[PDB]
Amino acid sequence: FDYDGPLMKTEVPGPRSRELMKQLNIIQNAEAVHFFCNYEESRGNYLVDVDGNRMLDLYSQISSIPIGYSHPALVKLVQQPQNVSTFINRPALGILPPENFVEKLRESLLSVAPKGMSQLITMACGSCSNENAFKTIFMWYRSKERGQSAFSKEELETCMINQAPGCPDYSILSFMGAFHGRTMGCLATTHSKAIHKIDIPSFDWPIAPFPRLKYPLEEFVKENQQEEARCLEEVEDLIVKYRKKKKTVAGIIVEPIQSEGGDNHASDDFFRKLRDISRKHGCAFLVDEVQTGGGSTGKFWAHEHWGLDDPADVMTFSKKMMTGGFFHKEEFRPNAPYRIFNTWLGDPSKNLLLAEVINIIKREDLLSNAAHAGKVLLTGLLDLQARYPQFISRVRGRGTFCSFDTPDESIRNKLISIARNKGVMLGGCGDKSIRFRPTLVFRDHHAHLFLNIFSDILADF
Amino acid sequence: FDYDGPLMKTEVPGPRSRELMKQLNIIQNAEAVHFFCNYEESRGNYLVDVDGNRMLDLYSQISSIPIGYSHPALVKLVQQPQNVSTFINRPALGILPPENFVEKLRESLLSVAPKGMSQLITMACGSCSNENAFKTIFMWYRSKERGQSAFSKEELETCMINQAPGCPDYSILSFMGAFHGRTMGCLATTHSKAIHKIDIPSFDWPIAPFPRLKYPLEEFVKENQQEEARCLEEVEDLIVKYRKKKKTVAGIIVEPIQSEGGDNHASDDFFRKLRDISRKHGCAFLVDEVQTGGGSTGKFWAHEHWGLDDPADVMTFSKKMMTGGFFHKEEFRPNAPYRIFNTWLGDPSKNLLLAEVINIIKREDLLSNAAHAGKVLLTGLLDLQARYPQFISRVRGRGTFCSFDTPDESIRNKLISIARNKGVMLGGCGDKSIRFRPTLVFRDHHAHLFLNIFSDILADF
Ligand SMILES: *CC[C@H](CCC(=O)O)NCc1c(COP(=O)(O)O)cnc(C)c1O
Ligand SMILES: *CC[C@H](CCC(=O)O)NCc1c(COP(=O)(O)O)cnc(C)c1O
Ligand code: FES
Repeated sequence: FDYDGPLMKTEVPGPRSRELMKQLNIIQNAEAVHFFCNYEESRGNYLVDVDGNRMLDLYSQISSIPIGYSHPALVKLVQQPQNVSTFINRPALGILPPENFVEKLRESLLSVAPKGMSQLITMACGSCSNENAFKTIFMWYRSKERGQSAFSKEELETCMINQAPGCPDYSILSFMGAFHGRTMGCLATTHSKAIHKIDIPSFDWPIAPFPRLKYPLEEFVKENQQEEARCLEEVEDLIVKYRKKKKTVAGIIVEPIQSEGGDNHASDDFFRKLRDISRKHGCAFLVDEVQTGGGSTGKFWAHEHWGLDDPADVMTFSKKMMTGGFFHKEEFRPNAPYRIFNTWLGDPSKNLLLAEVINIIKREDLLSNAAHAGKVLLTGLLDLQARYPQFISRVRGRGTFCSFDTPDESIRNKLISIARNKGVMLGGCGDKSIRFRPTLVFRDHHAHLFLNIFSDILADF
Repeated sequence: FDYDGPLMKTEVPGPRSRELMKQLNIIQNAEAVHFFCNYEESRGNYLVDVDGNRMLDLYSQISSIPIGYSHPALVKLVQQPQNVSTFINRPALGILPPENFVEKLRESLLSVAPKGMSQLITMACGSCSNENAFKTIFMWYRSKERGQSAFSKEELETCMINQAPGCPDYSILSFMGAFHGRTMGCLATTHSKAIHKIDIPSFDWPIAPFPRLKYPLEEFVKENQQEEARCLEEVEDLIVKYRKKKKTVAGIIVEPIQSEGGDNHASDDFFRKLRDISRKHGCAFLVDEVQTGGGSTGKFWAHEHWGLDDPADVMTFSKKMMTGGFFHKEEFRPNAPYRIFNTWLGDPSKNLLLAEVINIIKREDLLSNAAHAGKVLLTGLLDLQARYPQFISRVRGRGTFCSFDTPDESIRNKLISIARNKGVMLGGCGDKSIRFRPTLVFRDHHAHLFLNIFSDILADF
């Protein structure tokens, strides 16, 4: 189920959107709002707004809508009378799970478990996924140190009043350009944009450089090899340095592709070596697939491209997955209950939808489709780069997870704004990059639709 | 719609529950699981399990089910064809809200706004509500320090690498016995149980004593006055002490009644004075109504009992309210977008349900019913206390938000376990307290039902 193409009636945001934006602005800061949407009339790759505009959506609610708007298979789930309870009786999952909790996990998340990770805990978003992944890692690392010994009296007393040794001074190593959420734990590992970080208390945790590749890749083989090697060495130096400061690095967190910080890529070789460094120093390797997970790179999890039997110790997810959570190795299993815990731990209604999402992905061969449609997209971007080097540079991607840079922030926003008025929703990341996050029902013909619109925009820009 | 009473077939957990518990334990630590539930057959005050047991539920998924299981008005919402899109098309609310977003907020959360708070931001749970309330407070504090001037270059650079002055060393003051969530920010303000806190890095923030009242209240007027006065003085000393340490207290967080820490109450006078101390020192007063909010104390928000025109600067909520979020004063409104932000910011499907919940609460006069049924409950508990002083002490409550202590942790768990096998789900809090969190369709005839069952339990104990 999909429309034949975009259809614009007004500038965006249009009159009805601007009116709803003014109403909402009374109650909260609404400057981020792009426009107001008619989700009821939205279908497949097309988002319809309240002014009747119908746009090809290559941003997908910031990479969170897996198989398009109003998918008929999802419609049918909500229509089934047996599913009513799931939507209106939300359980405290940690204590009172529903009968079908394990089976529905088998139909959904367990059927796509990463290699070597038998454990799974669910969470409602990417932030509590990473926060609880951090805690799982701290618990594991302390467990290694104390061995078979019990918690000590001193630890039980001091931990209640936020003091060592009960509350250790351990760290998670993160990368410049990273984004892992905005709760105060996650935020410490985030290094995306100053407006995200400023005025908020943080943690003194080590921050390593993420490789900046030069393009085109075939003209910078040696330079990119040396850049990645410099970054890996600086990661290792930081682990050593923080051990000496007695702020031991318990874990390393990284995105397979840095999203909010500007679609920064690195070679599979780089991630394989980073994983080895993690193991070498006893650091848990935490891979954040909140935005890369769900198939858009051509594999269900982006880390699968690395080709490792032991890719990671913990892996977080959300967005496309409908629910959050994290897979992990058996050895990271909490020793006691009520340590990794909260009221809802996700939502069974989201698991119900996800099981069907995953079924659609497999039956409609959507992983391979993302590789194919992404290849068409990227080929077209490379052509546009060759024809408009004054506006387009550093064209890059994997699957439909693509992007390019513009000369400055102002042109970037202008091109997004023109594209939108011409029927194509694009996203921005970093200071001057445009990014693509198409849903999994985006095909080679949607890529051409976009490419023809953007070609005309560029010609008289 | 409700059953006539409990009906037990087996001990709890029964065979089918124990089997499902074994399956779940492969994938995660499942020791917290009480039993598995048949939500499809649950109605009103009665939770039905997978072994056919039907129990009067006075715990309500840890105080998160507002108007009982399978409420007919909520069933009808899910059955409406126009509501399908809301459940299957989840928006990135911060950028692309649905057409009805503001109106549905008017039907729900804005209709129950606390006094003096015109602003509202939504969140998906209690933990991100408090985390973002903390950040809202830190931003407000720095903003009042810097005035109507720009971010400095030094601040913009240092904040990206987790350093002052971009990342200030400010604090939130919290109370012993408190519980505000388990993400690393929230967890710093939590002082409930050592298993919650141990092995997790924390923040050096001030921790004040919460008053431990003596019962019965009319025999300890002077002693409880002096206990509360001592606590208020210690709060103020801590604010002064942390100002000198250059870890300025930007805000104070408190529950109107401490839940997870053991149902600790204080007088309305105490909270009024705490609010005054907050204002006096320029600290934002953050009231956490995640568990007290939604009517069970006899007012929609528990802080309403205080009778203040200016009760707080910020107020968080979740659980009963379906979605999370927080209300706040206009002056706490963020100056720029993308500071308080995340992908989903709650869920429109939860707002849809909440609008109906609130309509039911008002039309069925459920606030007044909680006061009355709670009075019947508490009167019965006082009678049982008089008859069984060897097992029951410190009977206390407001509305149906009631509790009592037992002599030790072991008897507490034993009485919960006996009660459950006799058809009544009770909750525990603190080390040795039993607590009540009945849904809002708990009537007095349910109170008598409980009191008659438990009275027989105590005679046989
Ligand atoms: C996909 C967009 C979102 C960024 C929005 C923003 O806050 O600026 N990405 C989130 C993200 C998280 C946190 O997930 P959530 O709390 O927003 O649900 C964690 N890890 C990654 C890699 C991303 O992108
Ligand atoms: C209602 C019980 C729940 C405790 C669950 C747990 O984590 O042990 N209360 C949580 C709570 C929060 C955090 O809510 P959430 O993250 O579980 O949604 C915040 N503030 C209060 C007062 C409570 O009790
Ligand atoms: S922190 Fe993840 S839903 Fe609130």
